[PDB]
Amino acid sequence: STQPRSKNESKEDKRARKQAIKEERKERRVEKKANKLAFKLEKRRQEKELLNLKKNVEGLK
Amino acid sequence: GKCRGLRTARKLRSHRRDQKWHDKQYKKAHLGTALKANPFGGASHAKGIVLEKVGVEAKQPNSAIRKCVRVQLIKNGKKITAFVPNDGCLNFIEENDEVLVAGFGRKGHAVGDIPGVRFKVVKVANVSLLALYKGKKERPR
Amino acid sequence: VRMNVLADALKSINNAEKRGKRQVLIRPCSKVIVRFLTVMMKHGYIGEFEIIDDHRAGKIVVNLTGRLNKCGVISPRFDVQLKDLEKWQNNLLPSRQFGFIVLTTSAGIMDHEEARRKHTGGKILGFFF
Amino acid sequence: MKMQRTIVIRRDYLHYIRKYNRFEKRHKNMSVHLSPCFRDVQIGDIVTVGECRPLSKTVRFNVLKVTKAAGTK
Amino acid sequence: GRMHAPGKGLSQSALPYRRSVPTWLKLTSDDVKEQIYKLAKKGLTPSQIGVILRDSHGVAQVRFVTGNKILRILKSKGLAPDLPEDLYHLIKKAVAVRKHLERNRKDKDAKFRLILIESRIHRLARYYKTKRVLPPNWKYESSTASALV
RNA sequence: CGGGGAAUCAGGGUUCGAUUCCGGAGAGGGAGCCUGAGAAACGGCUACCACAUCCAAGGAAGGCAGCAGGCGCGCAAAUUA
RNA sequence: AAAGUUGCUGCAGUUAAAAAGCUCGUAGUUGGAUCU
RNA sequence: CAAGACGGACCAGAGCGAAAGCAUUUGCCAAGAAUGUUUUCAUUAAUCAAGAACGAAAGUCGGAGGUUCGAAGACGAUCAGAUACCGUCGUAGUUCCGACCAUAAACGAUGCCGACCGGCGAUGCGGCGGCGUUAUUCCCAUGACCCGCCGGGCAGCUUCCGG
RNA sequence: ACGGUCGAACUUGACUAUCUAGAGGAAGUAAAAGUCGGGUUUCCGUAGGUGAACCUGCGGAAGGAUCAUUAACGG
Repeated sequence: STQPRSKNESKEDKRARKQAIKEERKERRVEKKANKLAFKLEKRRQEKELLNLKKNVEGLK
Repeated sequence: GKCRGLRTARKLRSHRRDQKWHDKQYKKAHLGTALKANPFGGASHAKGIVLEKVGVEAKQPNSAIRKCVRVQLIKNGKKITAFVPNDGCLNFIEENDEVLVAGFGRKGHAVGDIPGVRFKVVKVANVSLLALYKGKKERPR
Repeated sequence: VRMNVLADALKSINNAEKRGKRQVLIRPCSKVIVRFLTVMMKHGYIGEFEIIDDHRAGKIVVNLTGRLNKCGVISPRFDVQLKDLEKWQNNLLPSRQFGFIVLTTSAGIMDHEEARRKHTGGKILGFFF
Repeated sequence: MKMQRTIVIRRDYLHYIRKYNRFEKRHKNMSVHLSPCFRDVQIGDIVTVGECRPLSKTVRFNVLKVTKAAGTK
Repeated sequence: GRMHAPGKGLSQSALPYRRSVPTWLKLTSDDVKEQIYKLAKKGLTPSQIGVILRDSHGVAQVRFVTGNKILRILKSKGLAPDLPEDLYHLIKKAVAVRKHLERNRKDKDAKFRLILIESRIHRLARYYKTKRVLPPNWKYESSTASALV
């Protein structure tokens, strides 16, 4: 929640806002870790394909 | 500084062998991984069956086409590429021909203008490329 | 900390001999240092020295003559057999004409020539030329 | 000294390495039979033993005479 | 160079070459021994006895006059303490620092200096067990530390 | 397979030693035996496991990491005198 | 073998590859004179 | 009036700490180097695999608090193509307490202990020896300066010691 | 023939490891000229912004080009 806090908010509201931000950050970190592992796996298999291109299926006849 | 005691022999030999493992030649010789990744399997020459003829482009500052031959080895089944050395010697190689193949000389390293080729053809159909090139022998088929 | 006081003595006299000084103060003093200095003195490499006597480990003041090029100690004190002494004097000495591997045998602290003469082997201490 | 009528001694020695011209400290453990006439034997005292026929699977020597430790009375 | 500090101090005593008793000192060996005995009955460490003898009675070195050092005189008579001087002092220092640490939990500097103190205590304990001054089964404990002092 | 040893090398060292001498191990794989002073033997026996020969279809006979030789294997190695 | 590019003899660790963020600490290694 | 924050100028190549680090006043608590000793012990030591404490900032859990700042984010300007710069607001955080992580250009890009090899005078601490000025001329010691010396440090300058 | 011992091997599940056929999935390569189209001193460690780079917040470095002034302070 992108809501600016005022001076009048007390407990059970500020605490709920803070834990909502914490849960959002936790899900965001899980998503970023998934993106990093997916990119690493795809780069590894594309490097394997480039190496297979280097070894064979490269020439004229 | 080095430990220069009288009872420090086992420390010195343990350190020497652990730092021996950090050499490139020693690790390539002794780890047993480059021996298993070597297509020849630590042999001087191998014998294969010709699959295809390839025109490999030369590395950039020299512009030419090298006539190589893609073969499949008999004893392990690996596919390798061997450069046919002289001019007009490619016409002696045919598909599904038995070839004796040796390396270039840099022991597993790509040599000179040809990228990704470790090997060169020595004999074609149980006669040498040199005798065919010089017209000393005829090849059967 | 301080170990092998003969190394300290030889390093001090070598540093002062290279600097062109006439006298060296070395501390502490031990008997093996005195025997080494006596061996060098009998071949005329250093000259007269005084043992200043404290009730502690003493001190030595040696007089210098410019006849010494390098004085050196070998650590650790390896076991030198009589057959292996030729390799040692090939490694350390600058020539077959001069230089001295000081070594201690059961007959005493002596040179390599005296060890050859008396047919005894010992532990290596130094060299000087 | 924890078996029934048998003890474990150790032999320390120096092993020479010729490439480095140096030594390394090695030890070997020996299970030796101790006769009941040698009582009040403490841990860490010198013993001289003599070779005999095999008495068990590992016991081969026999305690001949024991000299006490250096520090103790 | 100190063993737990990076300082390299040079401050120490320097005896003269003369081991002989000075002429002005009109004290015999038995009188010096009796003074040591009465200081021990008063209750002092041997270093404090030596300081009192040097400052007040003019006895420079007791082993130059009597021929024997203070702790050997106390041990031969039988008034030496059970645990030695420096070990007792280090254990008392450890007890004081530990009491401060149970007062103040967040004192990291006190914890580090306590670790250094116990390292010194263990070193002295090993040395005294090697020389058969302490029994081999003697052990310092954090819980059993204040009771020994 | 381990030594004697071999190649290289100022000195130190590094690498190799399947191979005619010595010792060990095994006769396709394990196992159990008979005889004999000596064998857990295989150019001795009894099995199971894996290959395999003669068949008249019931049965019998197997063991070349011995000397020649053959196949296969491989870059790689001799005469059925 | 050259390779003092495995350094025991006999290498290196400011800037070229490199010293642990820091201290304690068991095993290991080394350990001051001094006795004809 | 209140709220949390921060301890400027003095603040220096000055000091302390194993390092990260440490700057309002006072009191308490337990430590520490150095110096001085004609004190005591008498080798008790050095470096240290295993192991153990501390460890900037940022970050994560449970509590409190939110002054400033502020990543993200929201707008506003600016353009053949701008989606970084700039301005306003502002979330986590920045603060404190108790648990976690053990990472920095965590730098002297220079292991620790010990010895020797040129010189100089500034500074911090301690000690020693002193003519003098000062506490409105101080009646004695004591503090501040001034002149040398010694020990341990933070540093500097100079040198064809040699590398 | 009973029993015992040595015991090859056989059968059943688990852990594996190897040899060897495979419908399909995702790719790449050769053959299609086929269709439409300006900013930044150099960095380090963490966190965010779409993974990385990059930018920013915080804390660190120089591996970043020191000009000018500075003897009185007593009445």
